[PDB]
Formats: sequence, structure tokens, C-alpha cells
Amino acid sequence: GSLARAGKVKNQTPKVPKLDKKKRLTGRAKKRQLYNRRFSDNG
Amino acid sequence: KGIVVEKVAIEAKQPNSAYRKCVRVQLIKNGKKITAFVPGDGCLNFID
Amino acid sequence: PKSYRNYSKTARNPKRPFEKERLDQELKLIGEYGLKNKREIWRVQYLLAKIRSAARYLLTLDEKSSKRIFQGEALLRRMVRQGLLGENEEKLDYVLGLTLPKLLERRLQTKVFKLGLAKSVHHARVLIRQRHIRVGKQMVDIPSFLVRVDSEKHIDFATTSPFGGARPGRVKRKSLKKQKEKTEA
Amino acid sequence: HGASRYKKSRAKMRWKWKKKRTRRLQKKRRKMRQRSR
RNA sequence: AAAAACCGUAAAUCCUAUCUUUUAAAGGAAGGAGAAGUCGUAACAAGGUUUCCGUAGGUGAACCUGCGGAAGGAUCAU
RNA sequence: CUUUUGAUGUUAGGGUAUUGGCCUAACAUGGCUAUGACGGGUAACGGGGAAUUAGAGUUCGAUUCCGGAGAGGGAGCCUGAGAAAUAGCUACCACAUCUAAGGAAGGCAGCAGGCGCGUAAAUUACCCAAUUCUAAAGAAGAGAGGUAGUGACAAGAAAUAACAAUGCAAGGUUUGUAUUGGAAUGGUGGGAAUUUAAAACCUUCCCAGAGUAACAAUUGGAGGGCAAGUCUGGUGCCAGCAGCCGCGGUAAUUCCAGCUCCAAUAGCGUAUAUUAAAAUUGUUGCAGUUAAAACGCUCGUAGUUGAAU
Repeated sequence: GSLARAGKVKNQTPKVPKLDKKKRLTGRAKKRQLYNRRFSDNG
Repeated sequence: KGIVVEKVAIEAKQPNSAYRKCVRVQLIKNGKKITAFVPGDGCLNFID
Repeated sequence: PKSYRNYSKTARNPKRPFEKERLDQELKLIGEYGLKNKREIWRVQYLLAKIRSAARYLLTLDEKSSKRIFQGEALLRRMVRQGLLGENEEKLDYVLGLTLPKLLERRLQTKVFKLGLAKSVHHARVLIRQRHIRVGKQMVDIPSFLVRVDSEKHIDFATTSPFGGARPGRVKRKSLKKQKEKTEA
Repeated sequence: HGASRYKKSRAKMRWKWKKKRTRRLQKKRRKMRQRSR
């Protein structure tokens, strides 16, 4: 008999947007950067 | 597929403490009463 | 009723999906052969497992048995034509021992990168997709094309490619610059 | 359940008395069945 | 050719019986789960009467007692 | 168990296209069964095959082909070489159409399509051009069949960029990395060749036609199993998450969000079923003193196994 608080945290969580960011690069190119980023700079 | 009869809060087990929001469903295929959990934060309000 | 032509899968999922060293090896191969997906390496090792299973089954058979002295040279000549084994190779142990990079070396993109044409393996991939290279009298836009032991001598640019002597350059830029030149003159 | 009844390693009701109580209940049930039929 | 009769093939309906499946029910009697409920202290230490088995009787309940067993005993032992 | 009601057999006949208890008359008392008869269940059409497999196995097979059966449920019958036929007939049962009320007419488990049922499944399309069948056999038909439509059932290939110069980082003037700036190419639109029964698709050619290449990739996670956050807000045993272990009572690495990261990727989750995992059904290959499990004990038939020569 206490169903009145269903989703209270979802309802009262402050809302923030997703901002603008940059288009995420996909496909073979996506594998390119996560392959080449693990040896050159590190050492 | 079934028809919602009403909504009920079910106690969690003893180590936990929560009121899981479930619904009582009358199955149209047979006519059996079952209890189905409603996932999501405020999804019980989403069902009449 | 149902169609009578068959179809089969070419890849097998690895199982144990989160082995760190397996993921690292897959990423190394993906990056250093410039291929878009690990589904592709799964296909390559699926093929490799097929050849390996055939080879080990043949090795179980005793020498000079008919099945072996037919299928063994069938498989051996197929591997030689694919270029997977050299002339110093003569037995089935070597086809057992051939490996994933040795299989991957025969892709079109790797071969064209090795021969020149494209300065990066990804450039070669995009160029093949851009249909600018020719295996000889026949153009291919499939990077996974496996070059045989004779076609590498005549992979080169397609005759329809702008780099192969076709339409020189950007027609929009050329027309715009010629309009500016004729207006100034 | 089988041959491993009793075996009080878990601090349960004594198997002998549990059996006796079950037998008393069974006697009552059999008497009720005989009365009905 | 209508029509009729008699063997036969025999649908279908009804009665009866049996079986199978599902199902209502006053009342009775279990099991499981829940909550800080009530009463006691049965077991685990020699658990304060060693424990347990089979059987029988008794008691508010755990349980108690008799007979015969076992050590899984608290004894590998003049 | 079967056996009056044919059960098993003999004899004679009838009947059939033919053999036969298939049926009839007489006679005899046989026939099957713990090596499971007779029954019951099957969410059981069988097989070729399918999934999973190291080897054994386990599960599935309505569904391309073959065989069987059925045309709402039964039964009966005509023609015919061939049917107990069903887009043939006759009757009954259940449905159900028209009727002027007297009477007629029906069978989509064929192709589309509709209702219903459901978790669950497409167009009331085009054509006999191919395959092949029927005929009085070139020339006609064929919802057989083919073609297209719907179609993220599955399966295969494969875009979402690539490249040159500085600034920065790393290294003795080599790699990665924000700016510019020109090439390349599909997606797309149009015309055409072609294809096609016609059309569409593919392919090919010609015009335009990518900079935030807005022509903008998602799904699910980030405590462990298990790859990836003791980052920032909100909530505060509530809401919720969580397959399992667990998290949540003011510092929440687990909820609700943002950022970042991880995984797979035009695919990714969820549910149920099944296989491996399972040497947790064990023939290979389990276990039985105490974890579950040696019958209280002996005899004993079937079964299994049996010295040497």
C-alpha cells in the first residue's frame, strides 16, 4: 500500500543534457586509433 | 499476453529491504493468475 | 518449395569472450593488417582450422594409403597455389604449422600495400573499396580477395582508375578554374 | 529420506519423535478416510 | 423405371457400464514463506538426565519412559 | 493377455486380381508373454537428414526428396486400367448459404485473402518465358511452377574515409597527435545500354552529386565471475540494481544521471527450449566407511560370467 513513491529518484533526479561533443569515429577507423594509441606515446 | 488485475508491492528478502513493484496478470491464453515483476524505476506508473 | 542452394557460416565466435591476451592479440592483428573487424580474423582462423583439421586427419592415415596420396597432394597443391607454403616445403607438417599472419599476408590490401600503390594498409583498403586496382584483366573491390601464387605478378591499377589513366582530376575544380581563367582573359 | 535420517549434525527435531508424530497423523488420516468411505 | 423383401456394408442417435482428464465443496489436516508475537529449553560442552536407532505407551510443546541395540562417546587402557 | 463376438491351427468351400480366418461350416486347443505380452502416455507421421560434437554421446527432424495418411467427422458407392476420389456422388452428425417458405446449394489441411486463436508467420500481384504435366500433343491450358511485392528467419560480401604541412608529445632528425586543402569514391537523383513474358533488381556507361564528409552507429555494460571509473551531481535500506555472490541507512567504483572507458558491431540485448560445459547419467567414464548411496542375512531361477588341454 506504498506504491505512491514509485520512481521517486528517477523523477527527482536533476536533468542535464548530452551537450554537443564530436561525432564518434567508427568502423575500421575506430579500430585504427585504439590500436595505435597503446604503443607510441607509452614507454 | 495477459490482463493486468492490479499492482502490488512485494517485500524483498530479509537481508535486503525494498518494495518490489509487481503486477498481477490474468493470462488470456489460459485464465491463470500470475505475478510479474515490473523492471525500471518508475515503470509501475507506466502501466494502468 | 524451398530453394536448393546451400549456405554456410564462415566464422565461429571465440567463446570465453573476455580473455585479455586474446583480445590484445586480436587487436594487434587487426591494427597491423588494417582490417575493419575481428569477425574477419575469426573467418581467417575458421578457414585455418578447416585446413588444419584436414591436414591432421590426413596425417593420422598411414603413408601410401590411397586416401592420403590423393587428398594430401590435393591440399598441398591448393596451399602452394595460395602461396601459403614455399618450395622448400614438401610435407603435411608444414601445412599443420602455417599460422594466422601467414594466412593474412595473402589479402588484397596487404599485397597492394607491400607492392606499393598505397602508402598505408588502410589506404590500400579504402583504395580497393574505391575500385582502383586490378588483379589482371579483372578489377576487384573486395579487400579480402586472396591472391594466388601467380596473380601477385600482375596486381596493378585498374584501367578505369584515374591513377590508371582515366579522367584526370576533379572536374568541378578544373571547370571552376577554367571559367575564372576565361573570365579574366 | 533414506538411510541417512536422524544424523543430528544440524540441531533438528529428533528423528524418532518426528517419525512418531508423523505416524500419529497418519493414523488420524486413515481413520478419517475409513469413516468417509 | 418406381416400389418391396432378405443376407451384408453400416453412418447416426439413445440407454447402460467402465476408464481418462479437468473441476466445485462445509469441514479436516499438512507443508513452505513472513513479522521484534506467546510458552518453555529439546539438541550442540558430560548441553547440565551422554546422544542416536527400532518398537510401544504417555504428555501443551519441544519431549519423557520401558525393552533390545549402536558409538557417530564422555572409555581404543591391569 | 487372446479365445462365445476368429483368438492359434487343420479340412472343405466362398470371396478376391492373387495368397491368406479375409469370410463361412465342421473340428482341434491353440497363439503371445519379465528377451516386457496385454495396456497407458507421447506437446509421436517414419526415413533421407539437423544442432552440438576430440572420441563416445545428447537432443531434434510439421517443413525441398522418398514412403504413408487425410480432405469438417464417419460410412457407402458409380465410372474407370488405376479412386473406396472428395474443386465425383449418396446418407447421417456438426456447421453453414439462397429462398417468393414450395425447394435449391456447400466443403480453402490448393493459390491469394478474411475471422478466430494466439508469443508466433507475407500480395485477394504478374506470367506460362524457363521446368514439367495433360490433350484431339508446336500453336491450348496449368495459383503445378516461375517472376516480382512484404520480409533484420537464417547465410555471404561489405561503407561510415584515405592522404600532405607546420604546432605538441615521445626518439637521435623517426612515430602519434589539432589546424588547414586538395584528390578519391560510393550512398542519392536523372537518363541510357542491358536484363526481363513485361517490369523490377544486379552489372555497365553518361550528367550532377561529401567537410561538422549533419551522408552525424547502435546495443549492452564499467565491484567479482568478465573487458572497461575508489570520476562528478542526485537519492539515502527509499527508489531501485542485481542470472550468482552482492550494492543501496550521507564518500554508493553496483541505483538515477553526465563525462570517460570497455565489448561486439549493422548489429546488439531479453525470454523459453536444447547441446557442450556434465567424468553432475559415467560403455568409453562417476560415486556408495564418514558427503547421497551395500538389500538384515543366506538360498535361488531367469540374466551376466566362466580353469588348462
